[PDB]
Amino acid sequence: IIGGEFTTIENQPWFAAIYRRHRGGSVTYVCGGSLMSPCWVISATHCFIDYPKKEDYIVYLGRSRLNSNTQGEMKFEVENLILHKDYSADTLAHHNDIALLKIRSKEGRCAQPSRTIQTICLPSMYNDPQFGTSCEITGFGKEQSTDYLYPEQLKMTVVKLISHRECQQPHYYGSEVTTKMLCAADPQWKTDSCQGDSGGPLVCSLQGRMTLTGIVSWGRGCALKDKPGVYTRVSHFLPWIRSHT
Ligand SMILES: N=C(N)c1ccc2cc(C(=O)Nc3ccc(CN)cc3)cc(Nc3ncccn3)c2c1
Repeated sequence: IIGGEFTTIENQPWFAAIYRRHRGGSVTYVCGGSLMSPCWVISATHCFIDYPKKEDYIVYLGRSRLNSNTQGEMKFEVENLILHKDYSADTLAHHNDIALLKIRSKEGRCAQPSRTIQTICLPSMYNDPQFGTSCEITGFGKEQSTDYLYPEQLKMTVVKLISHRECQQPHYYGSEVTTKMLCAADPQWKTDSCQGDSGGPLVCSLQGRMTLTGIVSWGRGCALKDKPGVYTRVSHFLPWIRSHT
């Protein structure tokens, strides 16, 4: 996350940290997720499509630093990885970038809600915030496009939703962004999501409720001029979501 502020998991309790074990025993950070229901995390199909075996993934809840056990965290394996069957990727844009992970403990249990571990509510059909709304994103992703390491402590920032009409303009994304996707950014291009933040939450306060409005999906550069973050518009996938859970 370019700019913003470090923060800790008690300020984002639905954020899930998804790692992958490799042959030989090392483990590295993959993408973020959001806790939807006690047994289900939602993220982006692009983070898992090239390594689709459910056994390799580790999920943490209640975790604030990349490389330490925070008090109160819980660790999960994946009972079920569901990718969208119509996912695709173009040169920039990705389609139907949405995945579900049914989580379980070694003992067989789903998440146990607590002060650091909580779900985030889905949106309702046809009702997303108006353009210009301020929303937050959180993740362990890059602090500068040229870094090659992710920060050791969790970060957050705030960005504003951008309309389809503006985001379809020639110097922004043209026809490559569709009505299934939401655009969001900083009017001054100083802060943004970036590589390593994919799959994480875009949380919007709407009618007094916090809502999982988008899923971090893609973007040209990070906090580059007239290049917004682009996010999966969760409200279109409520039919798909309910049927696979
Ligand atoms: N600017 C953004 N809001 C934003 C959001 C998501 C991004 C995802 C990615 C990204 O690469 N995701 C990703 C997509 C598909 C696969 C599997 N082949 C593997 C990985 C890259 C971004 N841009 C970036 N630019 C310079 C340095 C680092 N990253 C992203 C930018």
